[PDB]
Amino acid sequence: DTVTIRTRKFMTNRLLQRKQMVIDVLHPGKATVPKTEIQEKLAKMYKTTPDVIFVFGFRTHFGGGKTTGFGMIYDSLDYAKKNEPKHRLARHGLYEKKKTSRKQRKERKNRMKKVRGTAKANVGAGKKPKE
Amino acid sequence: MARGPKKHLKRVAAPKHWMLDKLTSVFAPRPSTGPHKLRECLPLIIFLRNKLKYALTGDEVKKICMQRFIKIDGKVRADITYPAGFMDVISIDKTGENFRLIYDTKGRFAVHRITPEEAKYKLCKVRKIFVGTKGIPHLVTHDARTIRYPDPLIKMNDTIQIDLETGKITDFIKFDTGNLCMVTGGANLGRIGVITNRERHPGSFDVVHVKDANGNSFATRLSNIFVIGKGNKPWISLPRGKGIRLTIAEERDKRLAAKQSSG
Amino acid sequence: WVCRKTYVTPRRPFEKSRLDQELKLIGEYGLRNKREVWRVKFTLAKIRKAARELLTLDEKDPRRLFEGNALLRRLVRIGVLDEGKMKLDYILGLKIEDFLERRLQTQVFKLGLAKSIHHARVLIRQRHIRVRKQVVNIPSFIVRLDSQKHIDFSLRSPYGGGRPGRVKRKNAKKGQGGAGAG
RNA sequence: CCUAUCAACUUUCGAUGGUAGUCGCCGUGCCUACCAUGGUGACCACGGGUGACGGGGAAUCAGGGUUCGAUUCCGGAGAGGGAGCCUGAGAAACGGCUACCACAUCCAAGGAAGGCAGCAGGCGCGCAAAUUACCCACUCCCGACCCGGGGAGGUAGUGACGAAAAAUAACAAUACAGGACUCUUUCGAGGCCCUGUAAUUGGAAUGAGUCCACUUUAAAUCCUUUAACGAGGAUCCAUUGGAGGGCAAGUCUGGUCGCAGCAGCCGCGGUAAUUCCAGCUCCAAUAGCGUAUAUUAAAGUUGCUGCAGUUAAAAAGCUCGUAGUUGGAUCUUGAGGGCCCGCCCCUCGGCGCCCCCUCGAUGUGUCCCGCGGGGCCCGAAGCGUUUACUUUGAAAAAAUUAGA
RNA sequence: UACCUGGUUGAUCCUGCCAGUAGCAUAUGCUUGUCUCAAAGAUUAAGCCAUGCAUGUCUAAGUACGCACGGCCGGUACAGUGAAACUGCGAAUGGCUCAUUAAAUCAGUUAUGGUUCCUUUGGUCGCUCGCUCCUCUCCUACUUGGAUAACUGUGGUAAUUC
Repeated sequence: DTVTIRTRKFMTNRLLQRKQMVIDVLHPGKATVPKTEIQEKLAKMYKTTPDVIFVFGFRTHFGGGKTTGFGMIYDSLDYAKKNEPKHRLARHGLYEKKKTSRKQRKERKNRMKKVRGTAKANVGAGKKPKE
Repeated sequence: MARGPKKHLKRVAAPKHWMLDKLTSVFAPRPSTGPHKLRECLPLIIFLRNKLKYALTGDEVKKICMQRFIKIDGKVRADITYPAGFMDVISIDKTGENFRLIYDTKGRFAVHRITPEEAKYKLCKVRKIFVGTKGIPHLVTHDARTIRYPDPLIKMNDTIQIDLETGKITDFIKFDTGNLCMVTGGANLGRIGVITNRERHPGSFDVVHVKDANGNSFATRLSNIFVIGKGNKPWISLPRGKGIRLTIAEERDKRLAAKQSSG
Repeated sequence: WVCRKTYVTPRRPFEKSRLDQELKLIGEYGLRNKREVWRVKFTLAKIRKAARELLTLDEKDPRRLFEGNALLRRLVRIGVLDEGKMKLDYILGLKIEDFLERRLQTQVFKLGLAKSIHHARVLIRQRHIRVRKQVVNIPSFIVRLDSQKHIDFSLRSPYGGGRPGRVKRKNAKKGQGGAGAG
């Protein structure tokens, strides 16, 4: 309600093909309308659709009535996918990282050391203990 | 122990004039091996994402470099922590903007856009001028570029317009009294000025009496003086903060006056 | 990283007359305890030592000039000191009171919605004011000159205007549950 | 750093040096031949001790000083102890190797494999110190590489080392105890500001809890954001020591009666205990306070600044006297402006002399001159023979610290 | 914040230490609501250690004859992708702890003209200068020689990253 997105520190970034900016959202008394709302709202300003817009940061300001965050708008989805930090993709789901996770890989790596050749053998050796 | 050289450098142990933070990050970028020594260098990353702010992760920095949109000294680099130094020109080929690094007299590396005319060449002072093997002469510049068959009248502390299109010497400027110099390092960091007199002492360490533009006079060691061209004839412009020398009071007056007066 | 105390403990623990003095300051300026008084004692002693050092430096010396002017400017910004005086000699003459008087609590008394040096502190701590459009919850604060021109009710205390919390609504339901009988 | 209840020491298995060679990434008694007899000490060597890593730095001090430094950063050193070695530019490497020694493990008894002063964890030790967790997203490192791997490192958990903010109620009413003001001769009454103490209240407020939602973030947590909730009271309810003196606050009340205890110290208690043991009241500091202990301040009770020695603790029986410390007197440098400046009893600059392209008499080249390069050589100046000192510069880690 | 105060006695003035007192750093007692910052197995055994884990690495691009997977696309060698393995590099760095050592370590200031240095960055990339051209016959240049892994099969060992 009664937001307005005011863009400090605007950057035309031609070499990562994106408009990079701070998002300053005034509110009447309660800090922060949704991240999804902000991407939609911003989307019709620069006319790029919200699906090439990512928004991150965000931290409510005491006594309400403001929230400063950060946004990026990619000219195309290809550009977004190519600068691409995993956490940014994660933030509103559409890709998340590995879920193997971690100690499975370490066990596997220790199995490979034992013998020379025979890939499949070491997989099966890692797989029998669950313990 | 200590069984070999470190491949890491911690932050809060890196040189001040790179303008990194205190303890909010536990590792500094660290320069790669290259033509300049690591104290005076400025890793590519600090320029690219801390001054020009094109990345907010390290993941992006690697991805930027692999585009190969960045040439440094006319030649195509892809190193994440390139050891750029004094009067090294960075050429962004995607935007047509050439930036060179020269000290503020504050002591902070300047973001100093130059025209692509002035980014054709850089002036490099000779470090040694070498009679090489089989009686072929070479000059060697500070930035470790060896150019064979150099002009046959040159002598030490001359400057040399190196060209970056084609390499090699593209004339030279002779070392003489009253030449422009920028005094680099020490307590005389980033000051510009003439010479006046170079005092010679046999054995190690010879001091060069410098007078700056303001008319403040000081000496430094010859080592700390870098010749940047011919007297009263710049080849690149003065950077921000004067680049000469300014007092802490004057500097405060500028800081408060300009702020809340722009926009 | 690094940390430091903001108060000081004197060398005599019982010194009756002084204890009374400190209690009187607490009464006058609405403070929590002796630690509040000690907090000002620590700051004031450092200011006097700063001043005294400068004053024994040679005149027309960059360090004395630059830091002198800075010390003066800071003390005038917070309205402790006046710039019709404006040198080291006068800074020495300042005392604990002069600081306390420029606090947020004592301004909230002098204008606005407090009735006492009691009331004021509780009002600030319960977020009844904004200094500008910015809530302040700390009564020991020290406001600057032009920050005393913007002390006013908050929009998160719902008298003086603001969104209903659950304390206005509590009073409403002493008329609709106290006197509504349900 | 401490030590003389350590005064002579270093080489027969080189101690110092010359010469020549072997050897080493390379200097060198590194090692060896031959040849010399050196080298070092009262200015503390040599020897012994050391919870002796070093620095940047830390704590307290009026100043002077004193004390601390394994411990977020830099250098060095070691990875159970010793010795040897391979790979590689770099290692005498324990998440490499080989032997032995001390430890531990498996064994079918022939054998075989091992090093948490890595991260967690356990045992032991003690007065003393946390998760057998999650993640490579950040910060950087490595690789053939954006892509992978990281107990580097990030993240949470544990966390009254210690630091920061400062709540646990605030405002009226009335019932009273009070004072400026007014009226009254005063007594008395009215009167505003309230402080407490009743009786309860009246609105008025706020998170401690509780909680959709938005936010956080690797994904989460908590914070900072908020619909709906959360204060009339012995409560949503604070503590820890003290009250004889030093010492702040009991000429307390009951109990004990030199008993139990108190008591750093001085001293209380033996019957009318203001020190005890309880209660009550009060004081001090207040989400903290008590206690033990090291160290610092106070302490001019280690006295450099800045001690004392007739009698209080303290001038050798006396003199000579070397080191050591300390040391008498005595040499020259007028204008300008209303002090300030240079002076007196050859590499440069340049008064000049001679040279060259020559600068005006001239256009390999003069007679104004060394002016640009020279030589020689005056006011100037190495001047005469050295300094310590003091003064200006540089060289002079970041964090810290003062401080913008 | 440059401080002192209590105790030798009949009383008094001194010398004097003792006790009080504040800082601080650990320990410990007791208590403890909310917000932020975080030091933390040094002391004492550089004691001993179960288990888990802390260093690995591929670009169109050194080297694919996977039991692979998928193709129509097949011969000259032919595949797109790719477990593996060889090759090259890291593994000396990182992290940890301060036992050891008294001009040793180390700090600051200097040196290497006494020496070694992968890598990166910049130069250096035809030749025997014709053996007075074997290199015009030394005529393999349209390119030489032959063996290991992974693989396939047979296996040994009470137990081995054998």
